[PDB]
Amino acid sequence: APQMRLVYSVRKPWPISMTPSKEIPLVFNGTKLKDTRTRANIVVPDYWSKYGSQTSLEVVNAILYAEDLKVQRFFSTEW
Amino acid sequence: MNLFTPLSEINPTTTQELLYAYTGPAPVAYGTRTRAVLENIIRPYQYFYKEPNVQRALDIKTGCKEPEDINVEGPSSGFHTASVLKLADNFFRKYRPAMEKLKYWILVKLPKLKYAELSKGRQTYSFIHKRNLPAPIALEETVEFLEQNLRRKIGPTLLSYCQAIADVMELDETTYEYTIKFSREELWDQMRTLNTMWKHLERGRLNRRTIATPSMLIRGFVKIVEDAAKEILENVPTSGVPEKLAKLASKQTFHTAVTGELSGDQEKFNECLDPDAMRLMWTVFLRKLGCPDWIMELFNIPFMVFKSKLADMGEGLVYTKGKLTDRKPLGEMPSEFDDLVRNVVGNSISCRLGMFMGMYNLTSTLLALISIEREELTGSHVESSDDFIHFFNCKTHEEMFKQAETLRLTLKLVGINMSPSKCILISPAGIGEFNSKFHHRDFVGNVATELPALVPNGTNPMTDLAMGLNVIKHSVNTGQMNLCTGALAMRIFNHAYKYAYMALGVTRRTRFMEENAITPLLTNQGASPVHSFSTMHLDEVALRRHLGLLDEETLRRILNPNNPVTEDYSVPSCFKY
Amino acid sequence: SVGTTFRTLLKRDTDWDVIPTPRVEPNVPRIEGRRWTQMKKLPLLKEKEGPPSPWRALLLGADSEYIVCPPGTDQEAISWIHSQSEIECIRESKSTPASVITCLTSSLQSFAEGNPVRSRIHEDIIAFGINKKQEKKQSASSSASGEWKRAEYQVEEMSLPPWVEEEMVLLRSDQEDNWIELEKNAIYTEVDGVAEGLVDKYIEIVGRTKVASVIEKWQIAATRTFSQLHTDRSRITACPIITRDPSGNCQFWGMVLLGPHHVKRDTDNAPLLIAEIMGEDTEEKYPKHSVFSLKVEEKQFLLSLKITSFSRNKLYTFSNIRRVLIQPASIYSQVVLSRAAENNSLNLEVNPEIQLYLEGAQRGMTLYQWVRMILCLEFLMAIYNNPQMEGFLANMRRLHMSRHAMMERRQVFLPFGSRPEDKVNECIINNPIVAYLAKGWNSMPNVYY
RNA sequence: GCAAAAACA
Repeated sequence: APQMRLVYSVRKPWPISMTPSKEIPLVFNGTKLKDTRTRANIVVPDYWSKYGSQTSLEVVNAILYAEDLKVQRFFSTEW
Repeated sequence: MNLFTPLSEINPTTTQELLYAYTGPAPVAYGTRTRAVLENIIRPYQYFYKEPNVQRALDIKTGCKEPEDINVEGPSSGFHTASVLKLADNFFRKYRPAMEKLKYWILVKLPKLKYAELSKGRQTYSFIHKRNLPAPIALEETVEFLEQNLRRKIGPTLLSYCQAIADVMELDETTYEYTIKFSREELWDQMRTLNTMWKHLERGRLNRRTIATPSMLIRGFVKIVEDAAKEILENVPTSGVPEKLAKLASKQTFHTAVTGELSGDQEKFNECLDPDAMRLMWTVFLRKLGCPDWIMELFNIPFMVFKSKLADMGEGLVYTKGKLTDRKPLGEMPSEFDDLVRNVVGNSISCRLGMFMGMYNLTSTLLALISIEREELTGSHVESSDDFIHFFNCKTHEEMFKQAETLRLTLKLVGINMSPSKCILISPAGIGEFNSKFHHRDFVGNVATELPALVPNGTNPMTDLAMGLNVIKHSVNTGQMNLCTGALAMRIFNHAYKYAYMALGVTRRTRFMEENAITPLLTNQGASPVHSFSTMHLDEVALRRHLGLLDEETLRRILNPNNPVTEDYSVPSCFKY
Repeated sequence: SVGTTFRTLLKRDTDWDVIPTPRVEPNVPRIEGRRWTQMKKLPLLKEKEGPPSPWRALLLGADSEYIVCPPGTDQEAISWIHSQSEIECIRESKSTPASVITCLTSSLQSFAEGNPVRSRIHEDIIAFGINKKQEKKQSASSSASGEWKRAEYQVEEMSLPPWVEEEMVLLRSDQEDNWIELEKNAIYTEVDGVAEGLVDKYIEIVGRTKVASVIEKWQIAATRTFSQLHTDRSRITACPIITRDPSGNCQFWGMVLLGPHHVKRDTDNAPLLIAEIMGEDTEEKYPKHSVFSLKVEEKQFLLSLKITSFSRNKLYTFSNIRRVLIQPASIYSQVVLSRAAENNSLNLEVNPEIQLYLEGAQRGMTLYQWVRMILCLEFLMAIYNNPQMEGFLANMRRLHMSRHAMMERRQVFLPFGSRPEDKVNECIINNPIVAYLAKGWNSMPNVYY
């Protein structure tokens, strides 16, 4: 039952085992991000969510494919 | 209890779902399993004869017995050879397409099966390290041992593994690599040894049970025979594996007739069966359909191995001098299991006739299905493990009496022994019970043994949310849950999901969003939920950009393939840590 | 293929050969069998007799009250409680010595200073079972006498407690607050809106009740205790139980102290010292609790201290206790749909009269009060989940089915040696709620016309 | 003390 450990795992120091990267700062606004594979804090994905690298719109559309078609069949039907 | 029994505006059948100890700690077993294992072993030897004589039944190597010796007022262990032959022939008379399809299986793609997928098995006990190890490393160790003893590479096909085992066990002296040596007697003892273990997360009865697991060198045979059981059970209408209960209860009998329902369980379903009757069943069916002699050996070896089982006796019985407590193995000091002392083989014990949990759950069902097939038994029967339901259609009550009596006798013939106190018969049909499904009039009520977890699985936020949503969807589709229950469950799951990822209250992550001027945009981040009751199969990032709650810039930021961290219909994302 | 020694090696433990070829003629024998029997009187559940079974659970239940504290954080409330109160013992129990209060006051102060975890003190020694295994083993070795015999464990049979009905009627006390805060989901279609409205109406028909507050308190206590279990420690951890009313104030239900809890496996028992606020005290109901007087702002309270130890499985299970709300709502939901099935016109404000047997009389009662009944009894069953409960309940499902069948005018048939009453009885030993359900079933009529 | 088949402490 791994679900009994998530509470610790989320609260575990350096929850994420990070692939070694360079664009992610060691410390951002008085807060450690990575453990210089290396480990990373829980706030790193949220940091990437706003101050991370972007990609092509076509790549995004390809990645989100096979998940939208249900959305525009659910929102284009009459009940 | 009177609170659980309504009389107006609703019937007790629907509220019988309340007769379940949900949201409570499931019992967990402590200490030694020796007493339970010894009781499991000793029960079949105490029911072979009408008069209880354990010692006389210890030398019995075959559960073949006589009708006069069968106990009709209590449990009876054993079988009648001619009865098994006739019942197997009767079952062979009907259900021709299923037998034709298993012939297709055996002659087309049964050898196509491999041994790599056996890695998907349950925990094993390695016979070299003498330790409980997972299935994959056990399989690698087994194939390494086979290739270093057989002097040739093991083919991918499972039949290659079977021939490899058959050839390697004839090499007398064997060694693994350390340099752990073995002998022929040691290999046979490892074949005979069964690994008992407490059943965890078991609900439904006061007394705990012990489940067995076999060695990895016999799991191939047991899984191929279980597979044959599967593709003979999937295409017979009287099996318990599919909606069979609903379609069977959809019968509309004519008024000038009486239809009744029996719902029953089994007392000692794994302490009254001899593998020899199973052998005879398999051999008769396979011979009458046209299997060769090598198929005979291939499908009869697992029972050869099981008839000499050496299930471990846990860690020993419990003895107290004063306030002290010690675990003394059987035979060191006299106890209530002295009769089995002569059967003690080291840390194991010999048990020629018997059964254990976790071995054969579908071929026992096949034995029940062949048993129910008679001439006067003009009813419809559904079987699943230790539970059964039968529907009798006839004209007069005494016909019901004789049919049910001969059904009970026929089940006792092979050693099934349906529970006298757990079989309930109602002579007018309409309200039945089977497995976890009830039936009142025409409506059927599915009840889940376990409530939905309503908690993230722990892998990562989006996958856990997807699994929870899929679990809720599965629960509501089966009828176990409805609109209000589904919405309440998804609200509870949302609360647990938010709490588990520091999306509630004030914490380090919340301070991270606050100081960095990062407003929440996702459910795990702390934003308002977007999933509705009808949105069970919709993705997390979906329905957010469609409603305008997400901007494409942050979507490019998170959905960037060049991100340091990267059925589950979850889109890859940066938060999939 | 078949080997040489393979053949005999397989022979030794089977009378037949590897490939069985019996010479007996296949036939079905005729065996005389016992007589099918039919029943008139429903089984009467035998009632165990003896001392009444005391209360045993993670928390107190209906006797759970809270102290009102000025708005602020957990630390401010704990500091206010510690600095504006004095403790004197009222009732002393040998199971929970008075000295453990020194532990609690040691934590209330320490948590008030930003130290949720504090160093060990002497009174902690007998507070969490520290070095108790060594004590017991050495004492038994020194006092060992006689000769080894079988363990022969037994469980004492205890009768129905007198406090079960007061519990069952006290969980229904009306409350000024909703005590349930669940985030509303989005609505996009009509059926989803109907489901959300049903869940709402459920919330404010079962929210302003004492049982909802008790469930919330249990959830908070179990969650806070479980959040501090994984981190292996050797120092006492403090987990206050404080909620927030919808007016800004603080509600102090109690406080649980977690010992060293050097846990290894998934089922080890972490020690706990639980202090809670009571409304009334009872001798035979809390024999293992120590009762102290609490004075806050010329206001009287009772503080119950209990020494216990629970596994991580039980604490995690009770951390998700809110799921107990699912079972009653279903009924209500079904009833609502039932009314829909009557007219295809849903209302959301239907209160049909449900007819039940109360004190041996067939009488009607409101749907909302019945749903409160159900929620309270489900909570009581959930907090008292033991193998006796599950065995009795599973074996009682069959009797419930038979009773329903007799209500709808059908005959039930039983085998010769059929005694379902025994297979329902063997699970009735000392469980209070099991005995309560047994008494409730027995009070109902047994012969139906 | 917690459990329930001798476990933890």
